[PDB]
Amino acid sequence: KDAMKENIEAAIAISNSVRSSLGPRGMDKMLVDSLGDIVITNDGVTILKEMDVEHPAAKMMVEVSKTQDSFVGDGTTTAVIIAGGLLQQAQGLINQNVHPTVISEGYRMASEEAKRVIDEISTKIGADEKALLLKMAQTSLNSKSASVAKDKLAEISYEAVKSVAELRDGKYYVDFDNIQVVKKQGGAIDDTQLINGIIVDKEKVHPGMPDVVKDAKIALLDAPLEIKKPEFDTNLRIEDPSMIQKFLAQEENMLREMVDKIKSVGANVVITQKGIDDMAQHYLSRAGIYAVRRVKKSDMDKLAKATGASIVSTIDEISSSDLGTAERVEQVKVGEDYMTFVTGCKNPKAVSILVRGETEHVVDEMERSITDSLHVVASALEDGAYAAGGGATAAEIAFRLRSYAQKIGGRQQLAIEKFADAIEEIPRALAENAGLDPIDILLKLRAEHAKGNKTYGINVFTGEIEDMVKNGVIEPIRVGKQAIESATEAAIMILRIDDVIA
Amino acid sequence: REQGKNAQRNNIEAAKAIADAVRTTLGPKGMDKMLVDSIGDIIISNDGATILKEMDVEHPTAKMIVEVSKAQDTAVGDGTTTAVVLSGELLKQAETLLDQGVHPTVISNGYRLAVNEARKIIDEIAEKSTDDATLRKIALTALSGKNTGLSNDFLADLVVKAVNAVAEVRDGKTIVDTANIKVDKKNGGSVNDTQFISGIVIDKEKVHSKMPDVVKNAKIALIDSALEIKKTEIEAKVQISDPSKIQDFLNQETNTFKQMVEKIKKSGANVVLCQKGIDDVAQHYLAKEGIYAVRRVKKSDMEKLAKATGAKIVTDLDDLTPSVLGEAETVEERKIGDDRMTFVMGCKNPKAVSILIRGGTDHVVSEVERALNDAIRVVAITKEDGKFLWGGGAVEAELAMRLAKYANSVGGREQLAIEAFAKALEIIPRTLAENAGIDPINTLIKLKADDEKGRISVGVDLDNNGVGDMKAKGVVDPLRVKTHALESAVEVATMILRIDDVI
Amino acid sequence: REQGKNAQRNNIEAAKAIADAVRTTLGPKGMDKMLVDSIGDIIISNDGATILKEMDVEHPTAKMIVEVSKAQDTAVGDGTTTAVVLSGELLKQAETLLDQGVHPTVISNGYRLAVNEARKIIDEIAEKSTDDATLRKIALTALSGKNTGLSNDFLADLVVKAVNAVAEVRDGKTIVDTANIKVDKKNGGSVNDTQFISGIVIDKEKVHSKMPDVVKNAKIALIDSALEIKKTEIEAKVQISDPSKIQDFLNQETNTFKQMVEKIKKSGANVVLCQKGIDDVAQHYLAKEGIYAVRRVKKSDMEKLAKATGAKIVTDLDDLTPSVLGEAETVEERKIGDDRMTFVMGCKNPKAVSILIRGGTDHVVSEVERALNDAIRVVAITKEDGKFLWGGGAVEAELAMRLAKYANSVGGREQLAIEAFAKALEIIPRTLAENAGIDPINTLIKLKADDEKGRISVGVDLDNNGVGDMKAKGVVDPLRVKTHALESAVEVATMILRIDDVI
Ligand SMILES: Nc1ncnc2c1ncn2[C@@H]1O[C@H](COP(=O)(O)OP(=O)(O)O)[C@@H](O)[C@H]1O
Ligand SMILES: Nc1ncnc2c1ncn2[C@@H]1O[C@H](COP(=O)(O)OP(=O)(O)O)[C@@H](O)[C@H]1O
Ligand SMILES: Nc1ncnc2c1ncn2[C@@H]1O[C@H](COP(=O)(O)OP(=O)(O)O)[C@@H](O)[C@H]1O
Ligand SMILES: [Mg+2]
Ligand SMILES: [Mg+2]
Ligand SMILES: [Mg+2]
Repeated sequence: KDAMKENIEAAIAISNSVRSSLGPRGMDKMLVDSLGDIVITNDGVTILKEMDVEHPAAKMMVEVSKTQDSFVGDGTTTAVIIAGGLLQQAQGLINQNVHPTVISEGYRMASEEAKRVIDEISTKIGADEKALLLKMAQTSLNSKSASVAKDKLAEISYEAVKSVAELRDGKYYVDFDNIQVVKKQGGAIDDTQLINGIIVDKEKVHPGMPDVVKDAKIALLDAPLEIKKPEFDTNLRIEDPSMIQKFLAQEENMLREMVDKIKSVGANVVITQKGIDDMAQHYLSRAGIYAVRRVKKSDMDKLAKATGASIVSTIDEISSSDLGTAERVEQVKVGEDYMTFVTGCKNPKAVSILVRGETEHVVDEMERSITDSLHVVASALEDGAYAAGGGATAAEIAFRLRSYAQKIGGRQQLAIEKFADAIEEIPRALAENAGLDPIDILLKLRAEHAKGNKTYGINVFTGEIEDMVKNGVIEPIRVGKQAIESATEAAIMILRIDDVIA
Repeated sequence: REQGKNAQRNNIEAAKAIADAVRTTLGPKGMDKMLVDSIGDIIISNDGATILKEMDVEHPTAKMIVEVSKAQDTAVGDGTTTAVVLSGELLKQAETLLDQGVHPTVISNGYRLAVNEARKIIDEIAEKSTDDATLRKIALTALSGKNTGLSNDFLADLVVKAVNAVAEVRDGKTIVDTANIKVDKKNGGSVNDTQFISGIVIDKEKVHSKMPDVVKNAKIALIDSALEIKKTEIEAKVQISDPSKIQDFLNQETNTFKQMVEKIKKSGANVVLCQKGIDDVAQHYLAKEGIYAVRRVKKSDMEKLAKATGAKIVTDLDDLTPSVLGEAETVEERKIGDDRMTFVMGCKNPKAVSILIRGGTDHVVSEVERALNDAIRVVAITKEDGKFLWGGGAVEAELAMRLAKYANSVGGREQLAIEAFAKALEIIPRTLAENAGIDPINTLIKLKADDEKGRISVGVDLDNNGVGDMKAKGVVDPLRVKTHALESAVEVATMILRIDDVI
Repeated sequence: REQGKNAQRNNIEAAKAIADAVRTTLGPKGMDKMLVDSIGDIIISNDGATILKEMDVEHPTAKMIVEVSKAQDTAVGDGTTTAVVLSGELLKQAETLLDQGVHPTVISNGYRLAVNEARKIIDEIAEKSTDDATLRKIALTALSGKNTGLSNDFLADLVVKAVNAVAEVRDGKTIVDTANIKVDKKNGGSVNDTQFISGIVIDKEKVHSKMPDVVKNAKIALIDSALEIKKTEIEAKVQISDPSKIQDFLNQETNTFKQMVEKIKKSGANVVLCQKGIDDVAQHYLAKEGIYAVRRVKKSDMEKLAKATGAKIVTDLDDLTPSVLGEAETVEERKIGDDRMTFVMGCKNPKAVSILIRGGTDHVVSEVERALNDAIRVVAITKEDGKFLWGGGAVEAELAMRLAKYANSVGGREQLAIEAFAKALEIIPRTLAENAGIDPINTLIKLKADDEKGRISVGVDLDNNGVGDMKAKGVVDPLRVKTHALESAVEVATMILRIDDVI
């Protein structure tokens, strides 16, 4: 009774915290943690993963966010909005003594039917792959502050994924470990660019290394270049004053030989995850080797795939077969800093996006906003179909669920219809956020959809219920199915819990 | 946590405040602020970025406005006050459009339109010129509201000269790596005593008294390592079983330092600049050899020196061959003030110079340095861009006039938004005036008309006590600074405008 | 204590706040507020003055804005919300002119110019008419955002009728003393049961059961004194020395009351309305005489009754002659609700009527009364003035359009000031819209153009969901209310604007 009432409310609360960010008239959130760290964003997953939620139900609603984010990438604000709907609706049904088991089944059945509908009303991406995908990329950018440059960012998002996308069984596959995305402040948004290669935010380890190497043999280590001290308690015993220099020379030789090995195998560049001893640094430098250090592991992998290298952790056995390849490696100043660009990679299905923003917190959102597009054009590409956005498909699923409800009649039907009303949350939010009258738009929305206008959504700019695919607001089918999936799974969980104790 | 109206108006209120904190430092008749911490203490400056980096901002939103000064500074050098004041005004002007019902987003879209548009008008009305004559002008203006004395013309000239002495030309365009200009300072009272050294100055003394007071036609060896007794990475112990050996071991040490010095002499090097330490026995023999050595040289410097003299930074003295030694006609220690400093002049590479700043107090030298940097940065930019703008409210007044016209040629809501950006731009003229102590409103009224009649270059003439021809007075704003200021401001203003709930 | 900017912006902030507290009660789609004290308790109203008199305002400046509602109310009856909202907007709009540098005084002079000007345009564009047809219209509109039910047409009609029944004509002009209209209320559920009594109603019962339930062709005596045993001003004591006298003294008392009653009967009076008490023995004989008496009648009433029936209020029953008795065809007690009340109908003087308000709850009757009063006051004014204006943002939109034009024909600073007053006037349309839930900005945009094309009467049409022709809908604002609202607002806005230091 109460545990439930309390849970449902706590949950709905989180939903609302995110509702206002849905769509093109979406608003953003400012989040300041304990440490005073500020995150000003629109990305609902971030807003959620960020906020300080305590109520267990609230944590469960947030569990939704991350999961929707995980599988698809776009639609976490959507998933949350629906989970609140379903919960707020079940709240009504619960008052009429409808058993939470009935509500859970009904919700489950409606959900199933909802995904079917999306498949039905979906549309295979035809030969318009280019402009279709572009239209998708843009709609994504429309909610984010990146809208400012949605045209350029969308082209970049489209270009980047198209590049790393392998069309195998007449079907595409996109490995994101082929798209390196870096953010560097001190440039306008429009300045964001696509760099064929893998940019690493690291400069050469020593003043004397060259600023550019052409036709580079990239040696990738996952071990530091330093003298190896044995595993056993080892001690040097000097009884003759002469031995002192002999020992010191031997230690320098060991390092001078590590460099020799890497060099002997034809390595031109040495990118290591670990540290490079200062003396070893001298040697590489002297050998004319461009070497970076303490590089990010994630980056290490990307350089691997790109250059066809192998991450050697046993320098003594670094073979020529272990060398990556790139047309040229060069240190370039990206504004204030110096970055290392490995261009002309052996594997051309590897590319980088350099997000530019005048300010830290600005470029940070810019980076989040783009990742959202990538995930979209990618998810779309893979799926192969798309659905009309702007609440059209929601209004559609809402429409079809009211029918199915009449078929699978009973108390089940009450739950199925509420599920419909809940899905309608999207059009309401979208309208609300712009300024449109929810109840009026929703009524007109229902009309058109009743009359079989499966693509009539809310053009939040004109306030009219137009053709969403026409005006170009479209989204990958994958986004919609999960949101409804993650959303109903939260509602059902919270809905079975009749007591919460410690 | 604050939602909607509360959050927003509150946010605009925050930005506005931080923005006024620096407002009075704008322009010639600017004032200074005095920030005092807990230990270091008193810092007195006119620099926008400084007054803010040092300022203890608490409110998140205010911290964001501060971010633009740090960016403006590190990215473009001049304009930190402007970008802050402007962000404050765009957020403020928006608060009206907000109350009327206009949606934050469309406002954000108006600012886009507006700024993108202004980003063209200025580039349209920008005035090309790269002659020292105007480079000197950019300088004079960059040093205005700052406490530099009456020497500005002298300082302007040093800057133009330093920039020109390091400006290189590549595939047709001129590049000016400001890193080749080493600026330093030393308390000695003067400001006029600011020397322009055609070389690299190092705030360091020679390590040992008997070392040559000066070295002509110097072969310079830059050393990464410390000329000291090193120990093997694997723990070692020495077991003496014979009393005799106790001395032998003490000698190995000596003979070790002797050889280090020997390697150095063998290379031909007569000047040793060591990034790390130097042992007293090493010093004994470097001196005996007559080599001018300097220890614990700053890596930053080790690098400039490497570049200026053409030397290679070597760690292992075994790879200290004549091939990696740098060149300088003279390496001489000279007492600048209370301090002795090492002067490296006649470097193999001429595109490396210094500006040894003098001035007294201490508090005066630091700021004069800060002023000279703004000047160096903008003169450099201008050297590359070859374009500039009419200073003192001029550019703004024009942009405002044109933008208010472009506004009409735009939709309903967005127009309102762009008219707002037009007004925000007038904040600069108004400010320069206010500080000067003149009448904002009339100044603006008069400035509008003159610019309207086509007088692009009529700015706020503090001398004429009102408006005037900036062309004549030679007040010129570098292009790159205006644009980054405008773009930075719009991006950050938009960021804050969308925040409807702060938690 | 607060000086300058602090004080001012702070003051404008205060006024603005108190002003928004009532903002949502404006117009038809208005809302109500619920004020709760410590004992009496819950008060739910839509009335501007009420929500504020009862509101616990602390800030001085806010107390001043409250003063205008109380004035607007007692001086003109309708418009209390408007005058408050308007003062808030004039102070708010000024805050911009202030920041730009304009001096509070010149702003105060702009508002003078502007208001004086508007005070002419309206009187120029005012629409004359005194027919019941429009008097009824003034009524309907005065009852809008209030919780009166669906009966408004019925209520409007009662009001028009009451006003017309008491409106007198003197040297050519019509006068309507609202004091001749006695409004009362009684919980009984209905609102339609609101009776229009062509006479005076007194919430009082006859003092004694045996008194006539009704009195036809009544000779009414109004009495100032209490029909009770009076004591001599100089302390008295009665010394009984004989047991017999103890009774005699008890009889004097009785015979005293008998005579009081006798004096009353002798005058011809058959109805006695006593402002004070009546003794049980006096009651015995008044009843025995068959006189209808009522005690402790409210002085307010004693006065209306005197005026309605033509009776003279007498204190000394010795001066109770037939000459000072009032007349009424019928004086009858009738049970209205749970309460018994005394109905005095057929008064010698017809220009005296009542409106016995019914409605249920209690909270609903009080407000319906408050609504009926606004209606009574404005219908009355309009009856006298014979002029009116186009309601629902219309008048304002026009004034704003014309005033922005007049602004150009004025100086530099003052223009800015009058353009500010023009915008402040648009606050009403925007408000009506906002509350209705429609789009302020577009509504305004559309409303401007239609009024610009000469459509004076296009107001904010909540029904048409936007703009519309108020002429048709019959939404009319009485003249006197607009003007006092405007004048009150300007005087108080100016007062606050000059305060540069609050201590
Ligand atoms: N141009 C548009 N017109 C109307 N609706 C749009 C438009 N662009 C996006 N939308 C809708 O706004 C919602 C996306 O808003 P967003 O804040 O990005 O949410 P989410 O986190 O779920 O992707 C979707 O339902 C989408 O179809
Ligand atoms: N001599 C001058 N006469 C008029 N305006 C000047 C003069 N010198 C500088 N200004 C103006 O003052 C503004 C910049 O002031 P400044 O203190 O340098 O701040 P910022 O950090 O933004 O460069 C610019 O509009 C500039 O043209
Ligand atoms: N039916 C209506 N249609 C449009 N506007 C109306 C209507 N009725 C009243 N108004 C407007 O609402 C405003 C007054 O609202 P009200 O609640 O009566 O406050 P006030 O105390 O100022 O009279 C006036 O501009 C009036 O013309
Ligand atoms: Mg999205
Ligand atoms: Mg400057
Ligand atoms: Mg009214």
